[PDB]
Amino acid sequence: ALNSAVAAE
Amino acid sequence: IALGLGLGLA
Amino acid sequence: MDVFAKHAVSLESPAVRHYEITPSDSTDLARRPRALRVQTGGTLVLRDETGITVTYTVFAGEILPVRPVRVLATGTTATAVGWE
Amino acid sequence: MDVFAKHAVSLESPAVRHYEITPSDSTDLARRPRALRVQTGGTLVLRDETGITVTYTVFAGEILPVRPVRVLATGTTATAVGWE
Amino acid sequence: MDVFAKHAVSLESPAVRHYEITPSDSTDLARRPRALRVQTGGTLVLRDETGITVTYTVFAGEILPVRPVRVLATGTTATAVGWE
Amino acid sequence: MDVFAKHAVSLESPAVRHYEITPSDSTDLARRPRALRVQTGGTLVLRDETGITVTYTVFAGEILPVRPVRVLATGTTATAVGWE
Amino acid sequence: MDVFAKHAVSLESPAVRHYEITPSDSTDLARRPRALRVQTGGTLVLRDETGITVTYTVFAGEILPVRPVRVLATGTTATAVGWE
Amino acid sequence: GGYLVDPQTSETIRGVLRSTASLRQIASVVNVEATSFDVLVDKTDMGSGWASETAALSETATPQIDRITIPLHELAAMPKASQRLLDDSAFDIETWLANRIADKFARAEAAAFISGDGVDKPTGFLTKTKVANGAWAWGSLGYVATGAAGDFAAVNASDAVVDLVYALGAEYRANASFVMNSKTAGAVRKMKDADGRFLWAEPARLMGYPVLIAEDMPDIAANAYAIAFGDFGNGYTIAERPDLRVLRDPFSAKPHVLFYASKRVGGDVSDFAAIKLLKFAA
Amino acid sequence: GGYLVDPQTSETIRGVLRSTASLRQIASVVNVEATSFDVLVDKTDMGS
Amino acid sequence: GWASETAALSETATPQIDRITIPLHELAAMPKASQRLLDDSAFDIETW
Amino acid sequence: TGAAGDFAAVNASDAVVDLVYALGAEYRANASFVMNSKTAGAVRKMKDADGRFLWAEPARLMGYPVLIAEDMPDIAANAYAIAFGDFGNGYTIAERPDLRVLRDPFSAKPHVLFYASKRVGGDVSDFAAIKLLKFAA
Amino acid sequence: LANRIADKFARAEAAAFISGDGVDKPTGFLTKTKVANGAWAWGSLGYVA
Repeated sequence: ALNSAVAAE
Repeated sequence: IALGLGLGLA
Repeated sequence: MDVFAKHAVSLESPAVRHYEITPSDSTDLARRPRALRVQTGGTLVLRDETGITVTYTVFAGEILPVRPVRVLATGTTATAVGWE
Repeated sequence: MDVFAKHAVSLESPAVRHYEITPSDSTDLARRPRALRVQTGGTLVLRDETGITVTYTVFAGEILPVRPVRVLATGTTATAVGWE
Repeated sequence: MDVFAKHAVSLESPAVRHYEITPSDSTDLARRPRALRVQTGGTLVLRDETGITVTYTVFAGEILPVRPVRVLATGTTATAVGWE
Repeated sequence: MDVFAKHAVSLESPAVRHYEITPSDSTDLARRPRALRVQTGGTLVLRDETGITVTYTVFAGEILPVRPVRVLATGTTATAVGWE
Repeated sequence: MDVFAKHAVSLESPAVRHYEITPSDSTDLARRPRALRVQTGGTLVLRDETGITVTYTVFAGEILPVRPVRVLATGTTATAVGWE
Repeated sequence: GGYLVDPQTSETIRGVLRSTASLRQIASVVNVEATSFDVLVDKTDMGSGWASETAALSETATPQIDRITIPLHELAAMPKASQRLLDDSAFDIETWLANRIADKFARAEAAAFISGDGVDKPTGFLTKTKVANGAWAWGSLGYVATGAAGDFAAVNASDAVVDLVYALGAEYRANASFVMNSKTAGAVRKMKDADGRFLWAEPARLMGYPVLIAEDMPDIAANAYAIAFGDFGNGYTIAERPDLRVLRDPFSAKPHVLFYASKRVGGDVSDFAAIKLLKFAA
Repeated sequence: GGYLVDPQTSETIRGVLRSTASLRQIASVVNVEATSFDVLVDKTDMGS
Repeated sequence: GWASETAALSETATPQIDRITIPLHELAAMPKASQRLLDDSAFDIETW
Repeated sequence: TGAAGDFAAVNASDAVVDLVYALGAEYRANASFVMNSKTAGAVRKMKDADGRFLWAEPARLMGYPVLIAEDMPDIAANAYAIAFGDFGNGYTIAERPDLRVLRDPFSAKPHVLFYASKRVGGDVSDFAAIKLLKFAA
Repeated sequence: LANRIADKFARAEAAAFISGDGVDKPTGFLTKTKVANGAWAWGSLGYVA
């Protein structure tokens, strides 16, 4: 549940 | 140790 | 103080009570022992509950795990103390 | 009076009934014993239920916890009494 | 590192703790032992919880599986170490 | 006729089957024995399942409750018969 | 091939693994043994988990079912091999 | 052609299923919307006389009262979820975090009910000035020792447990339970008799009493208290607010959301006679 | 501002919980509004 | 956090996400039956 | 387990009891052993020193179900012949719950040549919910 | 007080039901002249050793 840019998050 | 007849350790 | 109280005393367990046996020859033992600690060496005779009785050429410090009903006096030259 | 009556007699338990063995050499024992109290020293031969039979160089007061089917008479120089 | 930890120590089990016994004569043992490893040969006397006490003509390396309450000093010529 | 049939043969129980051992020194025993009845006195070597193998200065009638995988022939001067 | 595999190895059971002991004096044993097969005769000292440590006047082929934590080197004149 | 596949996704974003055994399912939970809960116990009892016909009764003693204060601390997490994610992420992230935050709170306060000190967290029953049982006072938890320093006793193992049970009083044993961790129930299950068959014959009960497998009691150390046993329904009181106040703040970090969730929970022992412990010292 | 909080007391005053195993639940309770009660047992039996 | 009363609560962690793909393969069987059997063999061989 | 072939010689039944308690009290809520036939037999043949069996229809072991899956490896050098875990969360099966069959009277002409192919797939989803029991050391 | 007295009475009368003597309190079943079982009369309670 963070930035939708980095896939791991 | 005790009074058995059994070829055991103890 | 015994830490091994509340443990059941089985047949394989060590000797709790002892009593010297006299070879009555005509009456059975008061309690039949689990084993016989032999006091002095010799020959002594032992009877089952089946009557089969034989002679044992026992030795002095020998401790023999036989459980006899009657210890006779005819061939008995060895004094013992019964363990139970 | 036995306080250890109502206890089950196991294989590890002391000897309840005894009987002297004769080396028949052609028939099995009437009862196979739990152990052999040796009467006099010598060599005696013992057979399993598998036929493997060997010779034991036993000693006089020796008590050996082997459970044989047949005690032969060919190599037997030592008399014993079976425990059970 | 003991692999036989978590096993219950029974009466038939090997000796876990040992302590040398002194024949007090007038007081009981602090712990009653499962067996007596005899140190030196002689005669020593042992008492049950029933008072029956007898004399044992014990030998040096002999280890006798009797479980006594009190070891008296009158007839005791043999030092022992109790096993438990 | 065995009255102790239907009893399970445990490790502590008396010897049911016996077989003389030969010190192969390169192969394991066909059956690993519960104990070793020593036939003649000497030194003999015994191996665990862990490889630790040591030499035992055994005596003639000695019966030693060790359960070996392999009996080697290098230091073996004592013949034995395995009990099981 | 062991027919007594799948049996649990208890304290009363025969020796599965053996290892010769060296009297370190200052460190405990790597494994505490169920018994001590004595190699050569002498006196050797043994310590419990309670510190009580005494001296045993042991004999050569003697096998003593005591379960020690530490074997010291001060009074030790007898080499042993621990059984487990 | 492989571009026309569109792998299907899950329905709900799953997660590692961590332990929820929290001591909250056996303790006394009391919902209070205040700053402290003041439970009132009666550390003593009354007196009776067996009067005669002409006795001219005198005064009988009256129970004296003790007050315990539950300070009701709070527990807060603030996960910062991006705003571009919350609207582009067909799952429901708002209710996932709230479901996941309440999971972390029920798992963080679970450790505080056991080994939590007093500073801004519930005082666990393990930090309550343990006294050797038999010399038991009211302001202390009574423990029984096993014997050897590390493990159970060397000779009469499982007797430090069977007397731990019968040292607790007939009335609290009616509904009591052991409390251990996963590694101690294993160390108990491995206890075996002189033969090798272990001597203890979905609650994973022991000796007939339930066992709450916590994950926060100390291991079997030199002098640790790895096994507790008692009626935590009367021995431990939890005060809390039974909700989860989530304040989403799209303001501080502007292109994000910054959920601020916080629950308030507290608790101390209410009945020092209703929880018995097991020390491994001697 | 810490004077403005007023801790919340419990609903009922709890107490140390003592053994109620009383032998009253395994015996024969007989409500009697008198000075005494006389059970009449038969210490023997008849003969056939 | 176990937030205090006056602490200025800062950022806390966030669980990370892993996606696992299940390629969903297929499993094929092709038995061959004679048309003469399917007409003469009263057991429904089609459904068997 | 200890020994390289079978259970520990000194103390067996502990490589099983610590396999159970190596999962976590949440996955043990509904977990089950998975063995083949001749392994549950080797576990049931386990007897203590006296000769009685230590583990006294679903073949439940230590209070937990047992799934007799014929495809696990047997007891061997380094085999993981016993797996224990909560597969409800650990292993996800993705499938189509129907079998599509295509009877084909054309390819082999005097025959009919059925052709049936369901689609299924799946691997583990929660690595924390499956623990194994290696038999090596 | 009534809930606390009704408790102490249930706990004070339970003590008299076992070891309480005759004076102004129920006679417990222990104060009834126990006799060895086998020599069992009616005015007594049998016991085994």
